[PDB]
Amino acid sequence: SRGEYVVAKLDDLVNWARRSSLWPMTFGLACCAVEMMHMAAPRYDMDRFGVVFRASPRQSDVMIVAGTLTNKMAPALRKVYDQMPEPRYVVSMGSCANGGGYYHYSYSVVRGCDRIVPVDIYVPGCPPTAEALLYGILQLQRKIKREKRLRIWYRR
Amino acid sequence: FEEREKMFEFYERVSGARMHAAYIRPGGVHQDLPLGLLDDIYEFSKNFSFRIDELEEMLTNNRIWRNRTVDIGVVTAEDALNYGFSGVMLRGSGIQWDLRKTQPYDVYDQVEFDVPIGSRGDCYDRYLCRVEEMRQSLRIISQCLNKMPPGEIKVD
Amino acid sequence: TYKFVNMREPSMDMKSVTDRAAQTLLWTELVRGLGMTLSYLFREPATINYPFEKGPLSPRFRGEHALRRYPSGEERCIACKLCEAVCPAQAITIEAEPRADGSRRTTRYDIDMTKCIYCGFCQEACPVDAIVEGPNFEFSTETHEELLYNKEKLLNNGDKWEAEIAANIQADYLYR
Amino acid sequence: TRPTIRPRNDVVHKQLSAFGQYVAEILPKYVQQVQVSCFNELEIFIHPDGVIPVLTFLRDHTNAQFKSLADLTAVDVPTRQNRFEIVYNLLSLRFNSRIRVKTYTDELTPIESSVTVYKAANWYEREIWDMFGVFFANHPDLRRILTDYGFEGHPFRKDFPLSGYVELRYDDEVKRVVAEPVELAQEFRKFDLNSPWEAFPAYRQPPE
Amino acid sequence: MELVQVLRRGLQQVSGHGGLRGYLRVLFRANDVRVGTLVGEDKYGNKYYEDNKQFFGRHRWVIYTTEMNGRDTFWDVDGSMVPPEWHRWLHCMTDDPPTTKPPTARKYIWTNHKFNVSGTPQQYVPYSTTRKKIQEWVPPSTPY
Amino acid sequence: VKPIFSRDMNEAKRRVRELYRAWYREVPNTVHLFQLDISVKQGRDKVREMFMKNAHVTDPRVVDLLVIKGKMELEETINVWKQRTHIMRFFHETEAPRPTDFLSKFYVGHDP
Amino acid sequence: KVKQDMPPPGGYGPIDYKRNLPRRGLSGYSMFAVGIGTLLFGYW
Amino acid sequence: VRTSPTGEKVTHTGQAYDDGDYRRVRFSDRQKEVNENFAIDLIAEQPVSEVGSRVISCDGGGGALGHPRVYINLDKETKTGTCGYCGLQFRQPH
Amino acid sequence: ASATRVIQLLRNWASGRDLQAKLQLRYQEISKRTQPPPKLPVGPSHKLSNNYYCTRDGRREAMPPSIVMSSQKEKKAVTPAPPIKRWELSKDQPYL
Amino acid sequence: HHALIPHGKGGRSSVSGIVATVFGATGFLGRYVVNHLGRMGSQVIVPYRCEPYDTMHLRPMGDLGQIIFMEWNGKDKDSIRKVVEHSNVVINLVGREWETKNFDFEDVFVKIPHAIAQVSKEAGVEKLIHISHLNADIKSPSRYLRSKAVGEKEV
Ligand SMILES: NC(=O)C1=CN([C@@H]2O[C@H](COP(=O)(O)OP(=O)(O)OC[C@H]3O[C@@H](n4cnc5c(N)ncnc54)[C@H](OP(=O)(O)O)[C@@H]3O)[C@@H](O)[C@H]2O)C=CC1
Ligand code: SF4
Ligand code: SF4
Repeated sequence: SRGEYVVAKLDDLVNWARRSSLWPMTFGLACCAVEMMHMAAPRYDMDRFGVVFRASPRQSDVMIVAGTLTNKMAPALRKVYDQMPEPRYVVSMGSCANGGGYYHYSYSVVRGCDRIVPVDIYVPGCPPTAEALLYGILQLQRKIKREKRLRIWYRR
Repeated sequence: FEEREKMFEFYERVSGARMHAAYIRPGGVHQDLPLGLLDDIYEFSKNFSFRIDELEEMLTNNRIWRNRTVDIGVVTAEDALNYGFSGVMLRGSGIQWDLRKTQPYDVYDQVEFDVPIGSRGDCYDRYLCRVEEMRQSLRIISQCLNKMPPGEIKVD
Repeated sequence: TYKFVNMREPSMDMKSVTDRAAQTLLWTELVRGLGMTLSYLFREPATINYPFEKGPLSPRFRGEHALRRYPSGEERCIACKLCEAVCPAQAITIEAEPRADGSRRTTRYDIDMTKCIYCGFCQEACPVDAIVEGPNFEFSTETHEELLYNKEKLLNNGDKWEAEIAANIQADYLYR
Repeated sequence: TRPTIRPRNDVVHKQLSAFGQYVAEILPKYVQQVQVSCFNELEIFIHPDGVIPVLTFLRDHTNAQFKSLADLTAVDVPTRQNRFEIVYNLLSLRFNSRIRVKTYTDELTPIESSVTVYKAANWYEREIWDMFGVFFANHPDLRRILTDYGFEGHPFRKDFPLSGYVELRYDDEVKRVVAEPVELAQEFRKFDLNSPWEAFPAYRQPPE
Repeated sequence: MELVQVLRRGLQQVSGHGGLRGYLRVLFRANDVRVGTLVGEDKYGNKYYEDNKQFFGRHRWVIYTTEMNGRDTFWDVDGSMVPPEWHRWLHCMTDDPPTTKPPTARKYIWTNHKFNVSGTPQQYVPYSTTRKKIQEWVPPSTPY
Repeated sequence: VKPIFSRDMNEAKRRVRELYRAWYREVPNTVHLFQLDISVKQGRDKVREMFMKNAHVTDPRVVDLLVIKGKMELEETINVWKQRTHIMRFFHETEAPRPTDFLSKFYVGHDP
Repeated sequence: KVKQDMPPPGGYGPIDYKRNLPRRGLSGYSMFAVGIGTLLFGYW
Repeated sequence: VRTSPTGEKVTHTGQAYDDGDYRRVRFSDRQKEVNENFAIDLIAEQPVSEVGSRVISCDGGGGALGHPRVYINLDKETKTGTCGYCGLQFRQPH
Repeated sequence: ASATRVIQLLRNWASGRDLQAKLQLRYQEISKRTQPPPKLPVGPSHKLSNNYYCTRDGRREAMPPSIVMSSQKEKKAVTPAPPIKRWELSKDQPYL
Repeated sequence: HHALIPHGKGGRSSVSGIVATVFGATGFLGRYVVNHLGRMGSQVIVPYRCEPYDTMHLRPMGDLGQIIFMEWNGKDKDSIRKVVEHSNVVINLVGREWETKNFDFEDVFVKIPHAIAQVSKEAGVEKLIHISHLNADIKSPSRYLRSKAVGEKEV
C-alpha cells in the first residue's frame, strides 16, 4: 500500500535521525567511566558517529550506566532516568552495572541496573574495552534502525 | 588521553587487560614482559616529554588558568599535616615528604629522582608539582628501562 | 633530592618590566596557546576507522571465555572445579557426573558473564587449558539473560574461536 | 644467600624496642603492653581511657613527633569481651618512623574522640561508627558515611551477612525504589578452605 | 609543487577504487577512501587491506562484505563479521596474515563464522544442562 | 560500667521524651517537604510504634545509644539527606503481609 | 638459551624529561615600537 | 545429536525439556543452543594405539599445551588402558 | 607523517618546536607483533642438591612479635629513630 | 498439563508456580498485574503487539527469565496458541476504550476474547480471567459495553 510505503520511509527517516544523533549523558559512577572517556578519546572518538556527551539529562537521549550502582546511588539514577525525555535508551556498561560484577554479594550494591531502570544493550567487560563500548553503541544504533513505530501506528 | 591509550596498550601487552590487571601479585609479578615491550616503552617515553611540554604551554603560563588556581585552596602545612593529607597535598604546602625516598619500598632506593616541592600551597602549585612529578616519573622510567635485571619474575 | 617548583623571582630591570607589561597588554601567552592549538589542528588525527579498523591487542588479551577441546575432539575440561575455587566473583558453576564412557566430565559449566570480572584466573588455573578467555570482545547482548552462558554456549564459542585461540596460546604458552 | 626470604633489619628492631620502652616508662598509667613485630613495626597497647593522653603525648615532641594520623580503624573479634579493637596508625615525619596504638571497646562503651588531637580522625571515627558499632564521645558530628541513609545494621561486624538483610529495587506500583528482604538468585557458596594440618608451628597455641 | 602531487594522489585514489562509482561506494560504506594492498579475502566476502605507510592503527583495515549468512550487510556492518582467522591479523595480534600462515585444521572448528546474533531468532537462550535431581513417586494405575 | 549519656534509667527516659517530642513536631514538616502521601497521624503512629519497639530495653546505656541513633535519623529527615524512598522504607508497603498463625506458616513454606 | 625481554646491551638511549618550553618572541620594546609605528603610519 | 519426542535437540548431557515442563517456552520464537559435536562419539572414533611396553605415558599432545603427564599400565589384555585426561586408548599388541 | 613541507613548516612554527622529530602517532618504529619464541630463565631454587626447603622456608621463619613491655607480670632519652637528614636541592635543576 | 510446586519465600527470586500469559500487559491494569506476578516470581509470558520499546518498562518488574516477551497477532490464533501453550493461567485484558479503524469494538471485545478463551481451552490452560465493566450489559446502550457483554458470554 502507498500509505504503508510513506509510513515506512518516514520511520526510516526518524530512526536514522535518532540513531545518527545519539547524545549520551555524562553519567559515570565507577571505573568504566575511564574506558568511556577513552572511547571519547581521539583513538575511538565517538563524535564521528554523532555520539556527543551532553550533561543535561533533559538534553540527552541515552544513559550509559558505567559503574557499580550502589543502593545509595540508585534513587538518583532512577530520577535522572525519569527526567530524561523519550525516546530514551539505556546501555549498561561493566559487569558491576550488568549484574553486580565483583560486588554482586555486597550489601550496598544493587545486583544489576536492570532492577532499577530498563536496559537495552548490555556491554560485558570489567572494564569493557572502549572498542567493546563503541560496538555496543553501534548495536544500539542498529536496534534503533530496526524500530517500526510508525509501521505499528499505521497497522492500528 | 592518546598517550593514556598507549600506556593502556602497555598494560594489555603485559597482562591482557587495558586496566584493572592482576599483574602485580604477592611474591612478584604474574608473567614476564612479552618480548619487545621494553623498547616500545622506550619509544613512548622518548616522545612523552614533548606532549607534557605542550600541556604546559597550554596551561602553565595562561592568564586565565593562573587566575582560576593561583591562590585557591590554600592549605597551611600544619593544617595539612593534621588533617591527614598526603602526597602533593603535603608537598604543595612545602613540607618535604615522599615515601619513595623517606621509606623506599621496592627498588626506589636504587633510582634517582627529585621530589617536586611547592611554595604557596595552592592549586596552581599542586598543578606544577603534578607536572614535575610526571617529568620525574619519566626519568625514573628511563632508569628502570636501562637497568632491568635478568631472571625470575616470581618468588622461587 | 627535592626540587622547587615556583620559587623564582622576576627581574626588575626595565627591559624585563617592559616585556611583562607587553605580555599583559598584548596577550602574548594567550597567543602561544593559540599557536599550539593551531599546530595540533594541522597534525594528523589519531582516530581509527572503527569498525573497519580495529585497535591493537596482544596475545594475552582476556575476553569472552571459551571451552576448548583436544585435537581428537574430546572436551578438555576434566571437572576439577579448580576454576570455581579460584573464581574471585563466583561466576563459575560446575556440576559433574561420570559419563557413559566413564570419563570425568562436566554435566553443567555456567559462566555468568554478568558476575565475572574478566580477571584472567581459571585460564591460568585450569590444569588442562580448558576455559581460555578468547580474543573476542564484541559480544554485547540486548538482554541480560544472553550473558548467562551455558556449557553449550561456551563450547560453541570454543569451536568458533579455536583457530585464533590456539594461535594465541601458542604465542604465549612459553611466557606462562 | 637466601634470596627468597625477606632481609631482616635488626637496627630498626632495636630502635623501635627502645622507643617502646621509652613510651612505656613515660606513661605507665595507660600503656598495658608494647611489642615490636619482626617486620619492624611497633605497637603500644593502651587502656581505652588513654586514647587522648597517649596520642597527645605522641604528637608533641617528647622525642616523638607523630603529627600525621595514617589511618584509624577497628577489628571486630567476637570472642573477646571487648569485641572491637580500635587501631591507630601514626607517622612521624621528623623521625621517618611509624608506630601503632591499639585499644579496645565494647558495643556499649564509648571511646573519647580523637578529633581534638589530630583533626583527621573525624571521618575515620564516623566510618568506624557507621561500620562497626563503636560510638565516639565528644565527636563534632557523628553520622553515617559509606552506608545508605536509612541503613539499620552495622556491617563489617562479623555478624552482618555479606549480602545484608535488605535489597533495593524499583517498584512501578509506588513509582519509587523500595527495600525488600534479600533473596539471592545464587546463594554465595561458602568454601571451607582451611587445611586440617598445622602450617606454622611457631604460632602453635598451648594445648590448655 | 606538493599540492599538485596531493591532488593527483586523490585522483589516483578515485581511480584505484574502480572509478567514481566505486569511490562513492567505499566513501559511503566505510567513510575512508584510501587505497591499500589487498592482503586477502575470506570466504564470506570481507576484503582485507594493508598500507604500512599509514600510522599504526590504520595500517590494516577490512571492507566488510555486502552479504553474509543471509543478511544484507551493505549498510549494517559489525565487528563480529570478521572471521576468527583474520581477527588476529586485523587486531594486530599477529603480523602474519592467515593466507601466509593458515590456522591449524581441526574437525570441531566451525566452517562458517556467525556474527553476533542478539536480537535475532538465533539468539542464545540460557537453560539448565542438568537432569532432574529428585524423582517423584508414580501412583499406581489400578484402583486398588 | 561507664555511662554514655545517662547514669540512670530515668535520665535516659527524659532523653527519650525529648527525642519523641522532636520527631512528633517534625512529622508534618516531613510530610510537606517530602511530598509524602501519608497523613500526619499515620506518620506519628509509625513513630509511636518505632518508639515502643525499643520499650522492652532495661539498660540505660542501650537506651542512650538508641537515642543517639534516633537523633541521627531525625537529623537526616530534617535535612533532605534521606530521600522519599528512605522515609517510606518505614512503611513496608511493597512487602506482602506475612501471616503469623501456625497453620498459615505450615501451608506457605518450611520456615519455622 | 635464556631469552627474556631484556634491555639492549648498553641500555636504551637517554630519555628527555625536563621542561623545554622555548624562549620565543621579540623584546617588549620591539613589540611596542612596531605597534606605535603601525599606528603612526595609519594616522598619516 | 538425537531429537527428543517434543522435537527438542537433546544435549550431550542428555538434557531435554519434557512435554509437561513449562520451561520450553523460552525457545518459543528463539533457538535452543546445542553443540552438535559430541565428545563421547569423537573420543570413540579415535583409533586405539598399540604400544609394546607395559607402561606408557600420555601427555595429550603438544607437551606443555596438553594435560599433565600420566603413566598407564597396559598389562590387562581384556581392556585397553584409557588416559584419564585425554581419553585416548592404548593396548599391548596381540 | 604524510604532511606536505608547507604544513610541516606551519605546524612547527606554530608549536615553536620541530614536531616532525617527535610524532605522537606511531609508525614502523613500533616492535613487530610476532616475536621469536621466548625461553624464560629458572630461579635460584632450581637446583638438584643442597636445596632443602627448610633452609629457604621464609614463612616458617616468621615469629610472634617480641613483647618489650607487659603490664601483667640516668637513662638517655631515645627517639623512634635518628632524626631525618634534611633533603638537598637537586643539582640537575634546583629551581623549575 | 503444567503443574509447578511453589518454592521460596514468595520473593522476587521465589517460584510461585503461576505461569501466566497477561494479554494486554502493556495496559494500565497490566502494568500492575505483571508487577504483582513478578514480585511473586510468577513466569509471565507477555504477548505484545507494539514495539518492544513500549514493553521495555515491564522488563524490570520481574527477575531474570521471569518475563518473556513474545509478539502476537490479534487476529491470528496461532499466536494465541504459542503464547498460551505452556501457561497454566491466562488473563485477558484486551480492551480498547476507543474504537480503532482496523479493530472495532466487536473485534477487541468478542472475537479476540473468544479466540483467546477457546485456544486457552485447547492448550489446556487451567484458569482464565476475563475483564468486563460492571456497566457492560447485553442491553447497555454503549456499543462497546454491549460487545463486552457478548464477549463475556462467549468467553
Ligand atoms: N476503568 C478501567 O480501567 C476498566 C477496565 N476494563 C478492562 O480492563 C482491561 C485492561 O484495562 P486497562 O489496562 O486500563 O486498559 P488499557 O486500554 O490501558 O490497556 C488495554 C490493553 O489492551 C491491549 N489491546 C487493545 N486492543 C488490542 C488489539 N486489537 N490487539 C492487541 N492488544 C490490544 C492494549 O495493548 P496496546 O496498548 O499495545 O494496544 C493494552 O495493553 C481491558 O479489557 C478493559 O476494557 C473494564 C472495566 C473498567
Ligand atoms: S565492571 Fe569492573 S571496571 Fe566496571 S565498575 Fe565494575 S569493577 Fe569497575
Ligand atoms: S575471569 Fe571471570 S569467570 Fe574467570 S575466574 Fe575470573 S571472575 Fe571467574
